Amino acid sequence: KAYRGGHLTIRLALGGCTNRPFYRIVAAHNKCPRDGRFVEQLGSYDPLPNSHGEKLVALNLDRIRHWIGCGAHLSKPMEKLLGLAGFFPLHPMMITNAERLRRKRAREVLLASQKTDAE
Amino acid sequence: KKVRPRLIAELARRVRALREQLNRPRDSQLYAVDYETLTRPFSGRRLPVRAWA
Amino acid sequence: VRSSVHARWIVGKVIGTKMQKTAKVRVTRLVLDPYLLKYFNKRKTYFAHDALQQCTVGDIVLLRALPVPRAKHVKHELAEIVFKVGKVIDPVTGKPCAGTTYLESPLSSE
Amino acid sequence: RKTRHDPLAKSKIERVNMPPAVDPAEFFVLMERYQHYRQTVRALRMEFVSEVQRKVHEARAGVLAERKALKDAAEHR
Amino acid sequence: LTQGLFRGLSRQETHQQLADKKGLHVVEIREECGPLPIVVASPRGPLRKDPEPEDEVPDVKLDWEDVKTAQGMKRSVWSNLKRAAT
Amino acid sequence: PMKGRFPIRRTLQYLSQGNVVFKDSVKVMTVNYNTHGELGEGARKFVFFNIPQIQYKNPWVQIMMFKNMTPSPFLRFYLDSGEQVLVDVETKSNKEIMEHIRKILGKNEETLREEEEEKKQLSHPANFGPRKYCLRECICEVEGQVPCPSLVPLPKEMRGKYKAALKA
Amino acid sequence: ETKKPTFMDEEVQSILTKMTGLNLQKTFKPAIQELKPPTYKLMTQAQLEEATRQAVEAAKVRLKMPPVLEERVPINDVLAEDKILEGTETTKYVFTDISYSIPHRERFIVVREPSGTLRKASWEERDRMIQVYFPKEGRKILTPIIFKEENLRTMYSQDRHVDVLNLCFAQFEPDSTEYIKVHHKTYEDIDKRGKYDLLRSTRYFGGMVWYFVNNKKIDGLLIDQIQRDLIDDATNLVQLYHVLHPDGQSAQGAKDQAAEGINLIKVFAKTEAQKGAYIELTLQTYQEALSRHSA
Amino acid sequence: PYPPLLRAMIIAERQKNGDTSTEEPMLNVQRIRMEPWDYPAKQEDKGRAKGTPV
Amino acid sequence: PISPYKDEPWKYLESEEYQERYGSRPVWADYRRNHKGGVPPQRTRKTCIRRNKVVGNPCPICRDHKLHVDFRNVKLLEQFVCAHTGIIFYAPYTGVCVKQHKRLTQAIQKARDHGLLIYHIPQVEPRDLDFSTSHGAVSATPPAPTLVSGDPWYPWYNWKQPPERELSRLRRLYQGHLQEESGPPPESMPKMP
RNA sequence: AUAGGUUUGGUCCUAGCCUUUCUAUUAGCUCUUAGUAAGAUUACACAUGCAAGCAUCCCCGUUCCAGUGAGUUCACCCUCUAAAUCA
Ligand code: FES
Ligand SMILES: [K+]
Ligand SMILES: [K+]
Ligand SMILES: [K+]
Ligand SMILES: [Mg+2]
Ligand SMILES: [Zn+2]
Repeated sequence: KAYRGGHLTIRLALGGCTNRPFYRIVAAHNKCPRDGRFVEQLGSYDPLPNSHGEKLVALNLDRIRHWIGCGAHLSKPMEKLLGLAGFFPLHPMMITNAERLRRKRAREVLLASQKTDAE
Repeated sequence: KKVRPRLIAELARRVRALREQLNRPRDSQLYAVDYETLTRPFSGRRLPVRAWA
Repeated sequence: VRSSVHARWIVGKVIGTKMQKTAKVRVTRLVLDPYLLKYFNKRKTYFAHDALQQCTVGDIVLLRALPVPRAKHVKHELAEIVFKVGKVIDPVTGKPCAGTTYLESPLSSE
Repeated sequence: RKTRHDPLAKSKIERVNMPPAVDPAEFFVLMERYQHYRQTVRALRMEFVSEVQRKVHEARAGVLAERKALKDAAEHR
Repeated sequence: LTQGLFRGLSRQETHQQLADKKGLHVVEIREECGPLPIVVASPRGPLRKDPEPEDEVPDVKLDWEDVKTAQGMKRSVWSNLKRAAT
Repeated sequence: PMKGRFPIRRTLQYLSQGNVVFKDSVKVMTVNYNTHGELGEGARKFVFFNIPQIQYKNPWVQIMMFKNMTPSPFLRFYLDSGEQVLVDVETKSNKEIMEHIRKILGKNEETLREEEEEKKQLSHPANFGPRKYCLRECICEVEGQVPCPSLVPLPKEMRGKYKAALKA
Repeated sequence: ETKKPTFMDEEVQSILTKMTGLNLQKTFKPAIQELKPPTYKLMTQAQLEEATRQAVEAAKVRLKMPPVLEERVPINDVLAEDKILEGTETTKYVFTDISYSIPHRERFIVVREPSGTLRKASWEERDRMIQVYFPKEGRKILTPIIFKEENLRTMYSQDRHVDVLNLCFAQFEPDSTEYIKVHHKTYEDIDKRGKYDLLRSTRYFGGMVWYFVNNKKIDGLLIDQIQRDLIDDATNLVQLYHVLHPDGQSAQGAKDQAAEGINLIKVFAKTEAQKGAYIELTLQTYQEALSRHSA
Repeated sequence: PYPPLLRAMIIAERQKNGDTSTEEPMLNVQRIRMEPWDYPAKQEDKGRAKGTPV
Repeated sequence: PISPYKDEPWKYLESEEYQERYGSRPVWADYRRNHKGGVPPQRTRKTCIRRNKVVGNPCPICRDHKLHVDFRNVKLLEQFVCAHTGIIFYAPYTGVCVKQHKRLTQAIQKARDHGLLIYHIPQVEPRDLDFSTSHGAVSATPPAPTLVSGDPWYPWYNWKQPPERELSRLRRLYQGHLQEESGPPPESMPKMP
């Protein structure tokens, strides 16, 4: 299906069953359906902790580099996975979200302390 | 394999392209704005709230 | 060197010479019958540009693809007449032959 | 999803999307992180492009590729 | 059927009869035993010293049904059905 | 039984036993053979037995055969460059002819091995997808990973039907 | 200066290869598997001897000894410590590079811990991940229960040692702690109960001999070899012991006495061999029987 | 610097090829000129609203 | 009924009663399914015992209550495996119901996992051609300068308080749509006491 | 297909029909729970609601996704070469 314009993107295609998500990392045309035609499969991502307490991520790093070198864009969740792997720098929004959580939890410790102290 | 010509598809295409050049809207039409409702009367679309001031 | 014509080199039998500077050539390929797994000839007609009009009906010719088609159906040119009808030169010995008999003995020129 | 020809909903006629409030400190810090992040990622992308372009050339006109071509031509002759 | 079955089974050539007629060893090759050559029969008389001529292409009559099955061309909903132990 | 003499020739097993895979230069192979004469027996056997094997391995090469046009049998190959390779086959056996053309115009065993290894890389063991293309369809098949809900019901806490009820 | 032979040295390989032996009937024992109708060939004696020779060649490939490797050192290398990510995620991420054409021991497998540390995966995690993505026939992601002590004793009680070793070779890597532990435990049961014939004509005999020689307990194997009229193997075993322990009482004894053939066993029996008395009696019995047959 | 993983993979290739060096691999970001987001774009390549009037 | 062998199921197969009933033939030797036609249904019945009530023609396992399908009753399990090939007979072969065939398959696998039932264990090749552990992937990578000094990998991970002039400029741009300014974040993640 | 029933007073041959196996819809009668997958007969006509916005104005997007199977060798390979992505 020849689309008007568009570009290749490395993104997460949702698989699995209800309440059991499983993602396949694929380089696909921007306009293609999420779970439809893709150019190449570049890995997988199990977001559910396994028996060993691990979230498994597969990354075909040789082919990910090839497709980025051919002009493929990246989805935000994919950029964040590459950051956690150490292949890219940490995405700014993971840093900011980590800081937002720190501030939230620091504010939570005040009310908790006041209750135990005042009462 | 010989595709049957579609002449009306080519006629309409040329007519449309021509009309788009002869009836093209002017800058004074496109980029007008109602300063009370803050909408472009050409399309009736509101401007973003951050451009209002 | 690049050509848009699919068949680059093909051998065929000249079957018609009624068009001007165009020889109609029948080309046969062996195609596998999927059920019987036996090879049967499949034939296709090719128009070949014959600038000098030297093709005779029945001669075997080698066609080379033209860079681009010169006419609606003329996609090849006469590269060589492999066997002239009734005037075959034995490629192995280079002597004129009539079927399976030498017209000039290969021993004439040693 | 709707097409350009489908009419707009009546309920949404008067919907005005108000933009979010801006935290000055977080806003400036976040703006710089985006600039630094995208500079590093654009440098990485450039390296990956050069690698892709080098491999294509190496297969087409590389020393090993051209050596094999001559060897094959010699063996044919 | 009965008369045909007894006619065929009675006229079968044992491995010993083959070795004696051919004057050659009958060597059994089993996939479960790898390349081990298992000699099932040897010629009781003298053993020929010339190897049996190996015909490049065997001029044997093949049953289409066998060939058709080996090529995965035979679909049958009735073949290889689960049945009681016989 | 199967029709014709030597029915083995009409089996996929026999047709895949040819060892002659022409180089990409070969475009047309012409076979000139005589139907009678003892000096042409090998060429006749080569046409009877081996042309099907050669064609099966080289589907895009045109093979054309000509009977009783010359006193002696010969092969001629037309290469894409325009070179013509004449191979005289008189007095040779059909096996010798098959071996001669493999040497001069056939891909060696190394070249074929490489092509087969390139095909191996097309199918990646780690890729998950339909059985036609991949070994496993879902990660749930891998032991240790959370199993498919169709086989093992997920814990009530991991199901969205109850993630909302507990919250509200 | 003077390097002691490694397991893969040509000299050691020749000695251990001969000590193993080649029983074609044991090497190609009929496997209990899905069967097909056997094929038959009419063969001359010359052709039969050529096929038997080819079976000997194939059997020697099947018996190629696995290389004995030293226990791998635990991997504990931290690539980075992004402390900002501490507390954001509750579960660790394992990232495996699944690029096809990479040797499995040169693949980068890293773990992002909940603390934010990006560390290289441990040997155990590495092996588990390579099985998940490059599944090998006969290997399981979760360790089979057969390797527990109680279950291995059952396998030994049934004289299924070669099976235990084939299971271990498929599951664990040669330098893994589990691999070396299971192999040694099997080697120690063979020694205690004198079951050295179980591993003969298998690729696991050399490893068993190598284990015994480097731990100085070649007594049981020597006795068995003599009792079975395998002096050539017994002498070679004593010789090899001397080469791997050159500065030893027996090695010096043989040097001092220039012992050869049966003498080497006597010299070793008295000096170093723990069961010196039993060896002499066993060797005595053999030499007496041999003298009779010579007559 | 290169990010954690990429750095480790570049250093491993050095050691594998035999090159023994302690220099740090680093990305040359001097070529990348990050312009502000409000830098005037090219008006020649920009489109125009269509004729449909309200 | 209550069989006395549930605790030691292997005993029944060595008792006199078993030898009188079965002898040396497998327990399923005499069973015959009742079905219409010459070709039987390709599945056996789901279960021979429904709500503690046995059907008319109980399968070989369900007709004898003393036969216990247990991973330890190796002699009973062996009867349901091919001695020459080692494959577990499919249920139509012996006539066991689907319920008992599933239990038999699980017990056979458990016995094989525990080493009680012998099965063909093949000799496999090594996973790796080379066993060297010298590559950086498995060795120790030289620590990066930032890791040695304890700094963040990139300087922009850390929060740097913006200058006051820039904050005032943002406060003019977003007049009337401003949040409370946020200072530097906590140095580490707090925790609920 | 491992086959079976059926021509005749009877036998043999040939032959069609049907039986036994496995699925999918619909109908009758009947039906406890959980998880999962799947789910108009009709390219017939459609009440009502919703399904495309975003954004300091310009542009961009609404040409996608989603739907259907009416029509029907435009789908694949090669040659050549636009638009598009690689700031
Ligand atoms: S198929 Fe894997 S979760 Fe259902
Ligand atoms: K009938
Ligand atoms: K916009
Ligand atoms: K249709
Ligand atoms: Mg362009
Ligand atoms: Zn039952």
